[PDB]
Amino acid sequence: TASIAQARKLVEQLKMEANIDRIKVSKAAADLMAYCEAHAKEDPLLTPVPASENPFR
Amino acid sequence: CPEYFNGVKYCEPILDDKQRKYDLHYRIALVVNYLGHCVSVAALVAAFLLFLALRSIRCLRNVIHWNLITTFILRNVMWFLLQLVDHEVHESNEVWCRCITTIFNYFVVTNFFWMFVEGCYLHTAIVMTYSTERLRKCLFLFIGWCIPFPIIVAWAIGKLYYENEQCWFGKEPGDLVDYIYQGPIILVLLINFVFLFNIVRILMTKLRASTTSETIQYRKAVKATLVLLPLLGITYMLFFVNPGEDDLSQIMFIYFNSFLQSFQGFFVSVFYCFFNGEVRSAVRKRWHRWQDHHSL
Amino acid sequence: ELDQLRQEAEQLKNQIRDARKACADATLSQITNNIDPVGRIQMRTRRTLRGHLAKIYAMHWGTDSRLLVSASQDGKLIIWDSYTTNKVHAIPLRSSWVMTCAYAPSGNYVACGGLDNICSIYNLKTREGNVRVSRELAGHTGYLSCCRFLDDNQIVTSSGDTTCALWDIETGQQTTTFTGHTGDVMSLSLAPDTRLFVSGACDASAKLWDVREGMCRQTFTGHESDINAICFFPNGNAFATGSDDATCRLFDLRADQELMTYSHDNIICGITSVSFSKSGRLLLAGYDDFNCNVWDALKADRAGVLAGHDNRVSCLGVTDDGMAVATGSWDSFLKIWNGSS
Amino acid sequence: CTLSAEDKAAVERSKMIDRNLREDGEKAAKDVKLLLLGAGESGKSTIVKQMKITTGIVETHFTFKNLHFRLFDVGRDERRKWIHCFEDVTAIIFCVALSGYDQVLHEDETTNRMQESLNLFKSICNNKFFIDTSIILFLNKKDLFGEKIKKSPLTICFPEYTGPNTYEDAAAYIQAQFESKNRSPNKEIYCHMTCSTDTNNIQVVFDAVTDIIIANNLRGCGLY
Amino acid sequence: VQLVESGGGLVQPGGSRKLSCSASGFAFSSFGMHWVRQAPEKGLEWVAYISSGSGTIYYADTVKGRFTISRDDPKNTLFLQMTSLRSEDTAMYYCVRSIYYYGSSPFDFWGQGTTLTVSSADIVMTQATSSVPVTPGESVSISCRSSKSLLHSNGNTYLYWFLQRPGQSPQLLIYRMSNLASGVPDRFSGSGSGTAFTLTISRLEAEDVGVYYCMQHLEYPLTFGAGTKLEL
Amino acid sequence: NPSLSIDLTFHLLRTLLELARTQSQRERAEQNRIIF
Repeated sequence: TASIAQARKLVEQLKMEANIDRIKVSKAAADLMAYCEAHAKEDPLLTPVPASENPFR
Repeated sequence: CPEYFNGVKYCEPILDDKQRKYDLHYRIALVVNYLGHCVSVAALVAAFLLFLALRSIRCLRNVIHWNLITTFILRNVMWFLLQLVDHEVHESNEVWCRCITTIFNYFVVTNFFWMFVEGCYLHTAIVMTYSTERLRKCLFLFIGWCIPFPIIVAWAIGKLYYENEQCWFGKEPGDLVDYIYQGPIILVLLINFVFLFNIVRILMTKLRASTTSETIQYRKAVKATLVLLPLLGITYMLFFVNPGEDDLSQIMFIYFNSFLQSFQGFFVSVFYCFFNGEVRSAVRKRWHRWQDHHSL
Repeated sequence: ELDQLRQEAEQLKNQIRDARKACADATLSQITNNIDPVGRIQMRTRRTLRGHLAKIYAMHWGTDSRLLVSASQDGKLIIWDSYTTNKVHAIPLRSSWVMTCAYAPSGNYVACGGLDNICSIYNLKTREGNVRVSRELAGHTGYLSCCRFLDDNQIVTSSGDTTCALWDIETGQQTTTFTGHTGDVMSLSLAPDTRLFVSGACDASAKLWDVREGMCRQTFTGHESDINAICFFPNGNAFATGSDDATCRLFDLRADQELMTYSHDNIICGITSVSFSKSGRLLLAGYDDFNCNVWDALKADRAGVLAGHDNRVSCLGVTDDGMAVATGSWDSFLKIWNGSS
Repeated sequence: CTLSAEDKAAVERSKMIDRNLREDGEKAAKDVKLLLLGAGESGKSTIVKQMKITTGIVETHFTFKNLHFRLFDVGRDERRKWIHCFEDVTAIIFCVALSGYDQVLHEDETTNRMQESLNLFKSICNNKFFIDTSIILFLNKKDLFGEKIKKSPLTICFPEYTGPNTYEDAAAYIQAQFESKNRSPNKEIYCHMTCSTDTNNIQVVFDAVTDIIIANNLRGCGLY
Repeated sequence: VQLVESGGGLVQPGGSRKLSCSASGFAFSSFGMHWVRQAPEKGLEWVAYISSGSGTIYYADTVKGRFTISRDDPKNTLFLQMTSLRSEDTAMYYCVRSIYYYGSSPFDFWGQGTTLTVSSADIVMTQATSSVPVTPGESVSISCRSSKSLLHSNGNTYLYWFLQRPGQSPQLLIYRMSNLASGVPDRFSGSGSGTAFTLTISRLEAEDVGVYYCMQHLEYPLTFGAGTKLEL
Repeated sequence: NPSLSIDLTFHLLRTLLELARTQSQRERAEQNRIIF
């Protein structure tokens, strides 16, 4: 009775995963673009730091 | 007749030119000796650069190899400096001639001691370990560099007092002060040979059941011996002492030892720097890294 | 009754594939043409940490961007000071095999686990002044692959028996369990708000688990090989997974499908560690060909290369302010890359 | 030298930790690692019971006259992704049972314990990490194989084999089939046949690990 | 954590005395060790320091050449051989443990003390106010001043604030002017510029009566504050 | 009679310097002969 129970559990899991609200790709891509453009000036890896401000140098 | 007239001893002139031997063979030995040293330096400088540019390999093996290459380089430079001496400086003793002879002898003793260091490291690896790697490195560096200083200084002091003539390398009948540094080295090489002999046992005992093909076992033992010989300094032991009286033997002596001595650094440099897999791997990796940096 | 169950499951997976094909109005690579390229990223090694005699397996940065933990095969858990290369702590370990290590956000506790199946949590601030064992967590039947601190009280752990577990360090028992995988779960990456977490396993599928509720919400299957490392995006909407097929993929949570696939024709080597930058424009991937690559996350083109290690890169970490990137590899060196102008 | 007093004391503490790590590495360096990778029905429990006299990795410390062996037992891993940890071992102790050719697997598929052992040994030999490492093979349960071989001919286990049902002949054939699998000249399979009650196993292991260490030294020096 | 001093008494001038400090309940060998002397009517005065592992030894200028500090790590004991004892040596001697690493709290435990009774370049620490009469519930602000700036290039300012309660051991209050010591309630606070520092009490209670010391830890030899007593 | 392999270079140098000194002395004797 373990195989039928595991089958029922996987059916319930696919039921849970199917009934979700999915946002379109364009809107979330725009949101990621906005976040990466807004936070682009505070990134030391993306924009290099002068040696006086840089603590490692 | 005058006794000393225009620097010729005497009116019939007495000249040593009658009691003279074949001269052209020495000159051809000189040409082979210069060519051996020049090609040796041309390989050793490249090995010196390829054992400093590559930081991936830092084990004690490559450190002793790099120090041996360094000692070969410095004794070849001293050899080139020492060669430009004429009969005038050989007759009238000068400071710089004796100084360059002393330094050259120091680098010779240092080279044979670093060969001893190499043999000791190889024995400590193959047979058994007596101490930690840090004390190995300290003891090896100490034997290679600090130990030649008292022997060379004591030899220089004894030579200065007892026999202050002919730029400290003239052999007179009855000289015994030149055995101060030669004496240990002749022992040292023998010790190396004993070490080498032990290696010749350890390989063969391993090569018994390894491969059933007898011919491959003999060829592999020969191939291992012919590459352990130049590194341990057993080449000098190949034709150690030849009586001067014999002529043909003497010519063979001069040409054979002139060929072995001059190209020894060349063999060590080429085979150990290039034929070793690790150095080729490191070079190939750094070439891939350079190509990857250039392409992007 | 297995036949109608398998048919219903195939119908549900067809419905999910249809929904994912319907939601895919446009791709990400098309709309990033207007965006300017990042260009060359020249990074050089600032510090080099050499206190390990064996291969390093993992590392973790502190919240103050000052200290870092590193675990090694010889049985040492060394806590370094990255600026002046001073060893702040060195913890001798019971089991030599330690495959993961984590540093508390408060900075008091350090956990470590491995093949001994026990998660050992050590305390760094005591009246005696000597680090000692504080907690031992033993409730798994597989090897512990990763662990991360939600807080001082609770630690999320991932094991090799296809399970994840939320542990309470005070009581010493499993609060809730996460059993949805079929392969060995290799790595996890917490969200910044500690609400959800993602988990990649050896079934070539990542799951989105909820901490409080304890049930799987989303499943992402786009890899052809085992997933080795995972890194959650900072804003709380995407994540990225690295696999052995020389691909790392950026997945979206709200779109419920993959966004972008970072791959290269000359690279045929596995990915051991992934991490994002502070803004999330640079994707750092530790490949198996002895060097790391800096990918542009919006343009999908190889921006830079970090080539300083002799053996394969095992672990990679970025500070919270994003000042420098520490890389550990199997040649027993921690190298701190940083970029200047 | 432009440092405060606390920074200097921290550097001295770091030097103390460096010396302690150096001493711990010097103590650790003189130990030999052995991997006991085997099947469930292999009879490796008999092997550890002979070497000596818990879900985690079992660790066994047994010392000979001059060398200290440290054996590691793992136990239920389908694909064994943790194998990369055991790259630094000098030898793998791989044990297979001779009595297992009769008994089929629990699944009842057309596979034999010997065939599964051959597949596992082929996966070990073909593994990228284990190309340097050598294998020490122990053929356990000689008595049961010797008894069973009279009743049952060795035809079901090896169809290609066409030989008489002789204990020595068949044992040599099984040893040849196990030695056939490797295609690397670097590693050498050290085969030895064991039993339930034996005391020479420690000697066999000491001789084999000695041979492997000498061969590794010679290969490192470039001679072998 | 227990430190017990012994070897005190009443001596004649010129005599020798071997002092002992018995440590228990902690890792003695990982901690550097300090001798600090307090005169009966004067403030605390540093004597000596030995590092963990005995590699590094520091003495005071006046104390140099007459006192020998040593430590026995397997027996967990600190020794101080004293020779040529003058009249100024009559003091309460304290044994102190201290560990130095990033984030640590040095000078976090003070011994019980033993009684001995005999029959320029240095940074000067100045507390111009010797005493302040206080009432419970108010907010106090005591100041300290150094002759040298205590801001170092790494950003730390090596200033420690101590409390010596009457008839009890000294107690650490503020370490490095930005960190609260373990076990100290959060009503205390420190705030200062490069040369002028201020310890601020909010809602002073009964147990806050005692002497406050400031201390520079910028460079050796250590020099202490003159001490500020709180009157009721 | 002792001609060691390690002392080859000094033996060659002494032989060549002796030959050079014999040639120089013979040319100097021919100059003395033309003087006579």
